[PDB]
Amino acid sequence: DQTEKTLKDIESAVIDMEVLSSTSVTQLVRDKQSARAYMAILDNEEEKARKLSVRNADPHVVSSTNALISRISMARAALAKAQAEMTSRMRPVVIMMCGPPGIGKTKAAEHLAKRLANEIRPGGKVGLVPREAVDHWDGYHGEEVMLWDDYGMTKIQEDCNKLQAIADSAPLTLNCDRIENKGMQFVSDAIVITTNAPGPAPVDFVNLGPVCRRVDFLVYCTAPEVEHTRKVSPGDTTALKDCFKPDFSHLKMELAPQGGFDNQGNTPFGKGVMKPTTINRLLIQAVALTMERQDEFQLQ
Amino acid sequence: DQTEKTLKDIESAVIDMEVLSSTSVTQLVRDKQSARAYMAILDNEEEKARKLSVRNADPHVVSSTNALISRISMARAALAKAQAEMTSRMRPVVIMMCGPPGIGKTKAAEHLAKRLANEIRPGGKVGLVPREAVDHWDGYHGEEVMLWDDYGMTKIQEDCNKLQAIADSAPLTLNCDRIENKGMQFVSDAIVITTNAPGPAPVDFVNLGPVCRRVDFLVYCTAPEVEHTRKVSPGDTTALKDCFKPDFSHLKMELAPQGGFDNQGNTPFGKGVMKPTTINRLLIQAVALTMERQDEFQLQ
Amino acid sequence: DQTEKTLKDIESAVIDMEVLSSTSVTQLVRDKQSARAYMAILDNEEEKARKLSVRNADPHVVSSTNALISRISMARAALAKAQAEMTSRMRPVVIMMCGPPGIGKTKAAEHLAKRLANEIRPGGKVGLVPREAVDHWDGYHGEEVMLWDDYGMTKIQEDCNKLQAIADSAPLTLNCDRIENKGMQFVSDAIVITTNAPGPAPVDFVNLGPVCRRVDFLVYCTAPEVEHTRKVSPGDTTALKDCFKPDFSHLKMELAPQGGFDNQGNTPFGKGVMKPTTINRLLIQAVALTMERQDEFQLQ
Amino acid sequence: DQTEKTLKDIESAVIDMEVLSSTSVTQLVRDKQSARAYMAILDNEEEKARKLSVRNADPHVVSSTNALISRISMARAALAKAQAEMTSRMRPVVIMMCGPPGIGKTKAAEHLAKRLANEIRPGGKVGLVPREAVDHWDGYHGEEVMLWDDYGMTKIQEDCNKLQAIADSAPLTLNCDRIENKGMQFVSDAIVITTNAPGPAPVDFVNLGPVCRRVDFLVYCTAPEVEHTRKVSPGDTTALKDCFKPDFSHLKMELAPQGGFDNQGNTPFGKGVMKPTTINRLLIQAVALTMERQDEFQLQ
Amino acid sequence: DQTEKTLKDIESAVIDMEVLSSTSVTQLVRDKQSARAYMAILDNEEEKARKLSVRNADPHVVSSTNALISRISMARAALAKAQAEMTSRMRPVVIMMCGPPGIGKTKAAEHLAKRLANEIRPGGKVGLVPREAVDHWDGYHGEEVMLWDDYGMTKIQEDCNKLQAIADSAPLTLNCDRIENKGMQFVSDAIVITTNAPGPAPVDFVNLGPVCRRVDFLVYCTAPEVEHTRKVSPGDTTALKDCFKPDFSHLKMELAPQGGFDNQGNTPFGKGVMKPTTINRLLIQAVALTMERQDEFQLQ
Amino acid sequence: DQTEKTLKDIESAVIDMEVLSSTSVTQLVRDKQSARAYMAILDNEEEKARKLSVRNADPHVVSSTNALISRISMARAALAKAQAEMTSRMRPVVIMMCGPPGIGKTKAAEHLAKRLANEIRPGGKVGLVPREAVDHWDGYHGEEVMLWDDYGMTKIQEDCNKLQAIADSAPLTLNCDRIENKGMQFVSDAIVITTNAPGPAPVDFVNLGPVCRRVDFLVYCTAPEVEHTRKVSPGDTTALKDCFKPDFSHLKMELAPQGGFDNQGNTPFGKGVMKPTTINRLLIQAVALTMERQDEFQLQ
Ligand SMILES: Nc1ncnc2c1ncn2[C@@H]1O[C@H](COP(=O)(O)OP(=O)(O)OP(O)(O)=S)[C@@H](O)[C@H]1O
Ligand SMILES: Nc1ncnc2c1ncn2[C@@H]1O[C@H](COP(=O)(O)OP(=O)(O)OP(O)(O)=S)[C@@H](O)[C@H]1O
Ligand SMILES: Nc1ncnc2c1ncn2[C@@H]1O[C@H](COP(=O)(O)OP(=O)(O)OP(O)(O)=S)[C@@H](O)[C@H]1O
Ligand SMILES: Nc1ncnc2c1ncn2[C@@H]1O[C@H](COP(=O)(O)OP(=O)(O)OP(O)(O)=S)[C@@H](O)[C@H]1O
Ligand SMILES: Nc1ncnc2c1ncn2[C@@H]1O[C@H](COP(=O)(O)OP(=O)(O)OP(O)(O)=S)[C@@H](O)[C@H]1O
Ligand SMILES: Nc1ncnc2c1ncn2[C@@H]1O[C@H](COP(=O)(O)OP(=O)(O)OP(O)(O)=S)[C@@H](O)[C@H]1O
Ligand SMILES: [Mg+2]
Ligand SMILES: [Mg+2]
Ligand SMILES: [Mg+2]
Ligand SMILES: [Mg+2]
Ligand SMILES: [Mg+2]
Ligand SMILES: [Mg+2]
Repeated sequence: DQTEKTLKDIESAVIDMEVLSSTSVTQLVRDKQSARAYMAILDNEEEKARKLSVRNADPHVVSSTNALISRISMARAALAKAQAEMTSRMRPVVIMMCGPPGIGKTKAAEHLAKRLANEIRPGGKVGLVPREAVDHWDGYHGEEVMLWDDYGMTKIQEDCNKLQAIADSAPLTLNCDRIENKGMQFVSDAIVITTNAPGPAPVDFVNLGPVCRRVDFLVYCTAPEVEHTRKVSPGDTTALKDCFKPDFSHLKMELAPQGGFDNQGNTPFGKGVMKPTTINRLLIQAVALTMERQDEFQLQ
Repeated sequence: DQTEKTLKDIESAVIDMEVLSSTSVTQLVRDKQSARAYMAILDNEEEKARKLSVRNADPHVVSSTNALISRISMARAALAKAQAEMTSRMRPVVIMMCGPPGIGKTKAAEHLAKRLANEIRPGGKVGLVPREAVDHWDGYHGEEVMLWDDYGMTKIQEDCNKLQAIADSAPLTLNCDRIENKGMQFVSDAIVITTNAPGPAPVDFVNLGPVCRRVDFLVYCTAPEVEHTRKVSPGDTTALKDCFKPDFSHLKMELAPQGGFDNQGNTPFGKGVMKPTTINRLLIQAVALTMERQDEFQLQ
Repeated sequence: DQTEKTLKDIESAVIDMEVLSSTSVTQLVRDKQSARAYMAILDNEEEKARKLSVRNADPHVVSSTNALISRISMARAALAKAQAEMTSRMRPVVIMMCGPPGIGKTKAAEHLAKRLANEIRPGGKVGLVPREAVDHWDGYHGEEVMLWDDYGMTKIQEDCNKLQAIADSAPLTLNCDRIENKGMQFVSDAIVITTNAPGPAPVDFVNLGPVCRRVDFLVYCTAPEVEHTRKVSPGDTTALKDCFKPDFSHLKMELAPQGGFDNQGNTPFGKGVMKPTTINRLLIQAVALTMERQDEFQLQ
Repeated sequence: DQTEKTLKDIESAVIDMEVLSSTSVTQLVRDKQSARAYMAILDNEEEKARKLSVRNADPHVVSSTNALISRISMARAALAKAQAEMTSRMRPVVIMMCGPPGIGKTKAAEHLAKRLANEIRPGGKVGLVPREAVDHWDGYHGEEVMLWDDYGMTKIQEDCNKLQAIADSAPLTLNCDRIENKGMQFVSDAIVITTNAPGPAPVDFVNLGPVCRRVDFLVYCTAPEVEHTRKVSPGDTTALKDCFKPDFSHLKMELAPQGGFDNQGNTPFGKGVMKPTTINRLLIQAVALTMERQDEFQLQ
Repeated sequence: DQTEKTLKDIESAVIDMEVLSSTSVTQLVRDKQSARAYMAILDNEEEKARKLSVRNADPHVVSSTNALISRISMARAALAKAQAEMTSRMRPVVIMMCGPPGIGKTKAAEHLAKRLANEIRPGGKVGLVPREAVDHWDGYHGEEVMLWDDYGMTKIQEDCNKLQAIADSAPLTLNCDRIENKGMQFVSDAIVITTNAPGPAPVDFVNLGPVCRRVDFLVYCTAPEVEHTRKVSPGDTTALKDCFKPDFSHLKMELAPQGGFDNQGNTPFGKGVMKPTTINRLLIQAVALTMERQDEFQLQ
Repeated sequence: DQTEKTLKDIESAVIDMEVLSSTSVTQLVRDKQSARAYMAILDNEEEKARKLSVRNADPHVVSSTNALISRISMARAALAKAQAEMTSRMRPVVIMMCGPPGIGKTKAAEHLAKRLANEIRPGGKVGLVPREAVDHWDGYHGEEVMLWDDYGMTKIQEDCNKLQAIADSAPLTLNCDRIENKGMQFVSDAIVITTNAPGPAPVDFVNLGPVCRRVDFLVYCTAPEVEHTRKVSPGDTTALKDCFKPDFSHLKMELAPQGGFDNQGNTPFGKGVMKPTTINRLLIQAVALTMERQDEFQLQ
């Protein structure tokens, strides 16, 4: 087997990456894309050494693989420790879609999320925001984008509290149950949310302003053809199946002023104007805002 | 020796599974039948290796078997990881039977669940939905079909919340008390439910629309001969014992318009009509809908 | 010597048992008596193996016994898995005794439960139902008969919920507080209940019909001599102790039509008549019904 | 060395005792004295074996000693299981002292409890019932006698329910919070209650008769001398000291009819007569009743 | 053989630290800056030893490094023991910023915390206070400044209890979950807090006075231009963002009397007056107070 | 071999200690000072053994050190068993201080605690009692004096329960998390408590008298000059500092009647008179009382 040459190559890779990491850890952690790439490369080298050890029974290969796993673990631990000491995080981009039941919010949100995660980085991931009745985050791995379906189904005050905690630039600790997950932090870039409620928070809620100002895009949706069909021919499934289109052109979307809390233009401070929009335009605006915030956080 | 022959066979099988996983993973997880076959093959190879190891004590044999077990576990973990990060799931098929007490709903539900599980896949398995007194999902193993009896017995609103959560195409994390089951999800293909309440949810409930649209087949059951005999010959066990047939002829079934909530054909949006049905026709329709949805999920 | 032949016999027993299990696991689990007998034989084998291992001291016997107990545990685990995969259980036989205070319902119920447990299976056990202030089932082990000493004392509607849950053929999950007890279900064959209330449920309760149909035998008890003795000469302990009898002749028993809720013969659907009865006749009838149900559940 | 010979001796005793447990499980679990002595000897043997193990240095003797320890552990577990499988328990002897404040019934109750505990078994323990504030029983240790001070106090419905639960011959399970405390029985033999209430339960309580029948000795206590001293010489400490006596002769006690609930001799069924008594007659009668019940249960 | 020479130098440094520690543990404990520098040097040396051990593979270097780290751990444990027995600590300096939402409290607080952490020590760190949903302090590493964002968002009274416990000179033990972190204490020097509430505690609170006196600098903030722009042009993101400045000139700050609880000058024991302040005046005053307290504690 | 001679001398000293303890178990277990001195001597022997092991590690020397540490462990286990088997242990002296907020109670309490610990024994330690947020005692080391601050801040009921449990003369077992700590006894001579609430318990507490009787010294504090200044100059911090003297002469201390619950002299048994006191006078009286209590416990 060509074990010696691959071992030498991975040795060179790990040593050069070790020195590179040791150089400027502070700027590296403030550079999100570079750090993510470095972690991915470390994982690739680790799994490659693991499989190389697995397929060979030579004790020398096993010892070398153990040494390389030791080195890679040390580097990953040092970088993770530097990242935990940070005192700020980027402010995530939050999109919240409100509309009647059965019109297509969930599948549109899935499309938006995948497009965004691809745009931020090739190989980006989508994660799940645990909902009420689950109080820990042990399924979380720090993905680029997060999905939150049925926000406000029941217990909307707790939904507001979670949203205020995570939609911010101040660091945050997350409750976990497993021993090795204690002391985890929320470091995702974007959040997409679907709800049936009339807004982010109730109009009599104490923290109305704090939660409303944290939503970057607040979209209100309808679908006239779906609703008309369901109204005139109840129980007919083929017609309704015909009312939906593969480019989401059945959804009619309006956008509210940044910081609003209903579909009439009211914000906690003044009155603005609603404006029509589509799903491509929303994707373009969201991508632009994400890149802008990323650049300004790098320059911070 | 036959032992080394079986060892070579299982080595070839694990090599085939490894190369299949390495080639493509997203297309494999998007193909539910192929992924399940993959899992079955890996489980059978693991069990055969374990029993063969137990039947002997040769150091070389145990070493080879432990290495093979490690490789099998690695492949299984990789597939599990790929499935955990899916952004969508197939929408389950949900049947809810309402009717007066004592007439035979639970038996019909078990018949339907067995046949459905076998038709979806040879060796289907049916599982249990925890009821309102149990708040954790330990004891769920990703079953093809799930059975849920006494829906709305005391706490119909928590049952409504649970049903809305699980019946969807949005991935979901379940609450479990063991550490090793932490952050697991719901991946079932159908749910069969029996009820004594007038419908899926109260007419004054807030999430009436969201809950009703998620019910695929709403069946209303009666049994006139049984009710007559237990009315005119109370306390007589034998006359009542004689009113049940081994093919469910005693049950008389009506089907409501998809999205309704009562006997008279009312829906949240319109006013449709009822339709007489039988248990076998209902089964054929459920199989047809399950196949349609599975093909669409594989394509999308 | 004795150890060699004993371990050879144990090996033969375990191998033939493994063959039988592999052959007809499903038949066994559907055949209650055979499954119970095989489980008891496995318990005997494990106990004998551990005793023999402890008695002697040398590597050969200890290693052989360890392997044997491991294989026995694997067989028991596979059988338990198959038993947990079932879609149905046998409907338990339920007896409820209602009468005025201080006449001897508890002693009679213990007599009945002991006789029933002995008849269902030589060496059967009797367990306890967590009454009302304990919400967990961590003492439950899967006994033949269950004893419910007070029912409806302080919260009768919660008692009705629990009785509806456990008196069924649908598989059930039990709430437990220990880690190793998570995902436990109810498999007992008979339930004897003593009460101080008018009937199984309040007359205006909402689930009267569901809970009253599930009581096989509803007995109303009295003791005219005891009541006369304590009404004419209050405070006399000697006369009271004189009143009772070792053969339970002091109790007079009436039987209501099945599905009734009071002692006037009323049922939720009709109106029957009351019958006289005794403890021995009750025991004979209950054994007959239990064997009938066991045979019919097995023959499927 | 000598460690051989001694081992033989001690181990023989172990197995010897095992024999008298194997053939007499019913008797040992029936009578508390024999089982208590058996446990005492078993733990003495375990301590002796630990001492020998720490003293000894031969691998063979420590192997034998740990084998003996395992044998002791399994025997103790068997005894515990047989005890936990009981379908009945001995009925407690319950004394209730009804009297106004500032007469000295708490010290009298402690004296009675101590003498009873010594009589029932030498060097017995005395425990405290949870004080209507903790709903769990974590401190409980199965004491011979239980003392309940200030029964009632505006929370007498819950106290009535608790007394009905514990004063019985049916097995009971207690609510706890610790993992190892789950599923705990009740095993005490006598209860002494002191209260200011006018009886065991309110005259309108639903469970009046059931609660009244379980009280063995209901004694109404009065101290005319102390109340006279308070009337004549308020704030006089020397007179306060003078009124009390070391022999409790200052307490005037009326014994109520068996099963009564009032100081006028009223009973839920008839009318009786109050009698005069004292501390020593009460203690003698309690001891006699306890011995009667204990032997009756032992032979059954 | 430079590795041996550097290892000998490290050993000499370890011996120097060992002899230094024995000088006076009590005074070194009293001197916080010296203790922090000593621990920093110790951990840096140990990390260097471990890294150079990882670089090499010969037994000699690893053995020498194990001995050196054993000495290092001995010293670290001795100093930890000395530091754990103290009966007093120093009072942290507490800054609390109160103002309307969205004006820049969190970013100003981050600025202040960074500057103050560097001012206290060259290279000091900032850490995160656990919030109401997280229950354990496993992310705490004894950092020199602490951040607390969103104080009193949901449960203000629990926040008051926590702040009263941590702002004090009495030693405090912190709840945690990992075993090795059982029994660690709070040792930070400064705390920076932001809130939307109108003061440290609600006026009707039982512990108003105890909590108010523990806050050293209470600042009330307002940004009139930001409020004007967001009121006149609701939804104009660029116009609003043009109002924020890199020198925090947009935010106007008034300092309240030591011990006050609102912005009208009121104190629990009287009424004072408000004064104007800025970022740099706050920073200089906080540094002066911190240095004063550190010196006074040193002398004590 | 000087190492062998030193090890033999240490072993002979250990054996002498064992024989002295065995022949004088009662005195060692009773006299607190004797037990502390014995523990310190054993700790010194352990330190010498560890130093000897560092000096040499020959296999014979290793075995000798193993035997020495085994002897020391035997001594520790014997002492622990004797103390656990002890019927009772000396009860501590409680000094509770109450007063307005921010007058200097914590610093005075620390001063008094240090002085007491030094008086009772040279090099006497001081410990911190866990507060409400912590429920485990893993940081307890059997200190001479315990210090408790902010008693009754949030959990006055649970604080009262802990005060009743802790001052009792019966043996008490402490909760702990780590496996070794499990089985931890409480042994300490004095408890100094600083409070903001009036009196040890509220006037309506059912166990008011029982918890008051556990308090030996009850001090009420007032600092009239500090209060007047902070009333007249709310914001002047230097003026506030001017009022505190390094001899604690700014405090005014009153002492309440034995058993009292408030500062007006009222007692459960009547009423009394307050007295002036000072910190040194209180210290001398407390030392006298603790010495008398220890003497009477030892003499028996
Ligand atoms: N783009 C689409 N292509 C095909 N079918 C669609 C599409 N969008 C919606 N549907 C159909 O409409 C159903 C509604 O799906 P969802 O997107 O979950 O609706 P919804 O708006 O989330 O409803 P709520 O508010 O959660 S009750 C789907 O299950 C499909 O049957
Ligand atoms: N197909 C059948 N064959 C034989 N007996 C039957 C059949 N269906 C019902 N029964 C009998 O009728 C009883 C009715 O029980 P279930 O089937 O559980 O009725 P149900 O509709 O679930 O009533 P509820 O709503 O749960 S009270 C059964 O327990 C059997 O004794
Ligand atoms: N078979 C019997 N032999 C001897 N004494 C008996 C017998 N049956 C009842 N007794 C006596 O009568 C009492 C009645 O006790 P229980 O059996 O508990 O009566 P009960 O019907 O359960 O009353 P409730 O409803 O539980 S308050 C017993 O405690 C005995 O003293
Ligand atoms: N025989 C006695 N010997 C010595 N002191 C006694 C005696 N009887 C009463 N006393 C005193 O009387 C006091 C009254 O206290 P308790 O005995 O608790 O009164 P009590 O009857 O319990 O009041 P209640 O009903 O619980 S409020 C005791 O604390 C003793 O000091
Ligand atoms: N100094 C600044 N430099 C640049 N942008 C700023 C600055 N201050 C505020 N902003 C912007 O305004 C937003 C206000 O954020 P925060 O500082 O978190 O406000 P806030 O005072 O904490 O509001 P609350 O109380 O948390 S609702 C920031 O997220 C930035 O987008
Ligand atoms: N002897 C002293 N010398 C110097 N400053 C003192 C002295 N006593 C008190 N002070 C100051 O006054 C403050 C009062 O704090 P504490 O000693 O904690 O008072 P306190 O009695 O504990 O108040 P509470 O009840 O905890 S709110 C201290 O933090 C010091 O700043
Ligand atoms: Mg949706
Ligand atoms: Mg049913
Ligand atoms: Mg009873
Ligand atoms: Mg009393
Ligand atoms: Mg903020
Ligand atoms: Mg204080």
